[PDB]
Amino acid sequence: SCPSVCRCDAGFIYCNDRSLTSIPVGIPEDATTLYLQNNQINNVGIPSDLKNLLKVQRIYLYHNSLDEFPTNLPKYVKELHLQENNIRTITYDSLSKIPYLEELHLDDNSVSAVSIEEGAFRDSNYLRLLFLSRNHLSTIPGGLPRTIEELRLDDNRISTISSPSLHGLTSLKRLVLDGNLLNNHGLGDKVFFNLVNLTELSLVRNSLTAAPVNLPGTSLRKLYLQDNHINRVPPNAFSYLRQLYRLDMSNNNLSNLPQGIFDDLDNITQLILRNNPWYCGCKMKWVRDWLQSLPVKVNVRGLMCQAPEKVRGMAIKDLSA
Amino acid sequence: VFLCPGLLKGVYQSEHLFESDHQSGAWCKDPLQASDKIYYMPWTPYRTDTLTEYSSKDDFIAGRPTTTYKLPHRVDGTGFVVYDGALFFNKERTRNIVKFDLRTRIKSGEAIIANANYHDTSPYRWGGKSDIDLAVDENGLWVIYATEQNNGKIVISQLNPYTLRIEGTWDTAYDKRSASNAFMICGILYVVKSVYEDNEATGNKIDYIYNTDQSKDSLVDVPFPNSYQYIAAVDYNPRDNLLYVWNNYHVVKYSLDFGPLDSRSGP
Ligand SMILES: *[C@@H]1O[C@H](CO)[C@@H](O)[C@H](O)[C@H]1NC(C)=O
Ligand SMILES: [Ca+2]
Repeated sequence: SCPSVCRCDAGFIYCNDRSLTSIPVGIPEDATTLYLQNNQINNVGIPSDLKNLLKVQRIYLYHNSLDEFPTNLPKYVKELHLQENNIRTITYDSLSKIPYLEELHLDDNSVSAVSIEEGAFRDSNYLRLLFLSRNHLSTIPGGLPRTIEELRLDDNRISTISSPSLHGLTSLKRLVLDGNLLNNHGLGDKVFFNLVNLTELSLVRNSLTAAPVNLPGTSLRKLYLQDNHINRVPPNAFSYLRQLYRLDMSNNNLSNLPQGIFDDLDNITQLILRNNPWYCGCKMKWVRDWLQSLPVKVNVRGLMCQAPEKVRGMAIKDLSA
Repeated sequence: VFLCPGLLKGVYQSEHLFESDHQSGAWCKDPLQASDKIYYMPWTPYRTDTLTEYSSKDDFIAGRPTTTYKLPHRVDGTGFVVYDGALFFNKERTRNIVKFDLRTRIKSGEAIIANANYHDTSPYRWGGKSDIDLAVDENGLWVIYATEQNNGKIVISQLNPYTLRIEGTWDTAYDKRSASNAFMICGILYVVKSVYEDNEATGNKIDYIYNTDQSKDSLVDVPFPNSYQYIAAVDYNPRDNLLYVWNNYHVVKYSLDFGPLDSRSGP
């Protein structure tokens, strides 16, 4: 049943850190979870004997030596953990062998938008989450399948998002675009508008100079905007966004704040406006009245100027002729 | 350091705090801080990256938080502890323990737990990436994990809370996936067995104990409470001699009664 090298217990087959290339033939029929992490497993290592008699639903294959997307996997597998590898391409035939997949973890690889096959995720209308963090990516794939709820494209090299890339992904709950080359013109017109059941959008550490517009208000609870060169907030940026509970605006050079930008925000409870001083006084007279808001309780880690401190009295610090 | 209260014999639920919006997670205090602060990190698969801190139980119930600690990496499971102002936790998809200095917001260290199984490989009965459990007692810092040399069988380790280094490793002959949760008191492993959500009355008690000092281990039957049928995390405190249990959403404290501390030898 179980090999000399690999040892199993009640379905869970632990063939990890053993340091070998091929998957051992000694794979039991009543399989639950296939552990194959921290090994030397290459692309030829995976044999044909990994379907037809495999009851597996979760296969872990991180810290391995395989190139390309894995081939010959049990049809009813839901979790495909493929991390810290040199997977370049994701073809139709390779993905097609596992139709009932729920979670595809491609964190730390080399999958580019050019490297991913056109219409690979076509017959993949069962995927709940796809992680493509730190890959050779340049654009949001676009050929991405429906029923996706978690798409993490963080710490990549993605520069541009097109309108039909996220158009149709709607069912999506959380979009994580962190540490990327997304500029304001790099961020497509009315790009997120379409994503109705989106609870979380993360744009942390990018290249956008002004807080996005045409953002979903329909169901968006969180919006993470930090480590960007945001100076000007467009009036219609935080408009029709009622359902927003958390907004993060820290580590952003907001020199100004327009009169009644947060008006359309009602559910708002947590705000993070810290790490940007010298900004107070003129035009921000409304903040003094606003931050002192009606019930319920108030929570905001706001901003306050450095050179001035209290508008009361007269400055007269200018003494030159 | 801290004085040993004796051998644990009776576990009784004495305090009932609030109910979480998460079925799993961990909540604990710092036994080296004279302040009555509370640290709460609810489990959210692949999304656990923030530790919440509370000043009092009143604030902890009403959901009034003191501050939030965003962590430079994702956390795996409900293992975490808070010792001398620095939290220790299992960094996600690794066998590393990360010392993180709170109220300085800096990674002071990172300890590679040699040959440890991680990421739902050797977890508790409920899984949830609870492969490595940090532990604070009278003898200090601990790591309750498991190696595939043992193959599922729990492996405990003394861990320097200041230099983050393994100060000993003891192999136990009891499965981890069988364990619902485990903890340390006077360097003694108390391993909790409880029913979950076929789901027959397997048992609701600590059935095994391993003694670090002397390396001896025996079978027990210490009646452990599982009223909510899903034990998420159990963390002992040597300062107030209490268990800081999380159970199927229920955030609760479990009181202890201690008997005479005894150890027999014959190698
Ligand atoms: C949001 O949209 C998805 C689309 O598949 C739907 O299944 C879901 O019920 C909707 N509502 C919520 C609260 O997720
Ligand atoms: Ca514990």
